[PDB]
Amino acid sequence: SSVFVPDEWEVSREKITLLRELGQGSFGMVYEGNARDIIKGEAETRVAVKTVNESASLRERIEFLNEASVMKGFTCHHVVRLLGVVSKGQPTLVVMELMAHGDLKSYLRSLRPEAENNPGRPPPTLQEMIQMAAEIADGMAYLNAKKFVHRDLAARNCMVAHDFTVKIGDFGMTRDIYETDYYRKGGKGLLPVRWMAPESLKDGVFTTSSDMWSFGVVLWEITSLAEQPYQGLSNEQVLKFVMDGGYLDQPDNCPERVTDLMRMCWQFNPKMRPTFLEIVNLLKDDLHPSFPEVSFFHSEENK
Amino acid sequence: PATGDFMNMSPVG
Ligand SMILES: *NC(=O)CSP(=O)(O)OP(=O)(O)OP(=O)(O)OC[C@H]1O[C@@H](n2cnc3c(N)ncnc32)[C@H](O)[C@@H]1O
Ligand SMILES: [Mg+2]
Ligand SMILES: [Mg+2]
Repeated sequence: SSVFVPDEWEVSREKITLLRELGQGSFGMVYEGNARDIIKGEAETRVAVKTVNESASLRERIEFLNEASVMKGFTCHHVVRLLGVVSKGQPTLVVMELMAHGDLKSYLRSLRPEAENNPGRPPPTLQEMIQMAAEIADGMAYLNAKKFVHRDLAARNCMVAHDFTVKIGDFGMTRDIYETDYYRKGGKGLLPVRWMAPESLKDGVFTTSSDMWSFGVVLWEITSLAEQPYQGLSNEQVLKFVMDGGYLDQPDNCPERVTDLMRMCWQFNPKMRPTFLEIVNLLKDDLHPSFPEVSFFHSEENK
Repeated sequence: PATGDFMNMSPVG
């Protein structure tokens, strides 16, 4: 009988409760809800739950499969944590930790002073920006340590917690590079052009160095409150422009300090761009007191 | 769902 070979992540649908829509993914839905006893010590836990549309294509379900699986093996304060999986019945439910304020792009946009949904507080300060950069870098460094290239780092894929901690999310495009330290895409596929490195666009190659390039664009998204990168140029135009050595300007009044990291991230030669650990190292001295307490950078694991 | 953020493609090289 099957009962004697259970999945440790299986969770009873009975423990899950949906409250509202947190957003819509390209082929599923993300809901906010609470789950009864899914974490030892917590009677109830606020959570985000991802579903998959009946009409989801094989490819999409295959991408959804990878997302959940790579996550099963992560454990880092700056990475969205997987909590359980409901598969006994339909529809399948993937339960993750709730990031109260949603994705960074949305969040950033709400802080605009004219935003119809401004929460009542000023745009991110220099300090709050370094903190974000530092948290995204840490999570990513952890990811790199585990030997995984994300391939799709952007504001939309970064989440913001109730306490405002930013964490890496959406691991659908993630790939193991353990043996070769790189991933070379084969055929055709939906790629996030406006966030890709030149070598990745030219030869379809992905490294932690290309992920560093995306980080820079995320810094840019951050300092412009999530405007559109290469605003006014079609994906085909950007592709040609970047491969020719092109890159983004510094958003208006972008902090000098932030502009520097972007200069480093967009070096044409991938080997010259910095690594995430070096990025946390550059900012470690101007962060919340709790950082050394939860960062991967400060943990014994980082060896 | 930022669909516009993706382009169907194969390495130009
Ligand atoms: N290249 C791409 O990543 C696809 S475009 P996208 O807008 O990023 O959508 P997609 O990645 O397909 O969206 P996803 O299903 O991941 O989720 C959509 C929105 O739901 C909110 N969300 C997701 N996980 C959340 C957690 N854990 N907690 C709170 N809110 C969550 C976000 O607003 C996300 O944009
Ligand atoms: Mg996404
Ligand atoms: Mg996805």
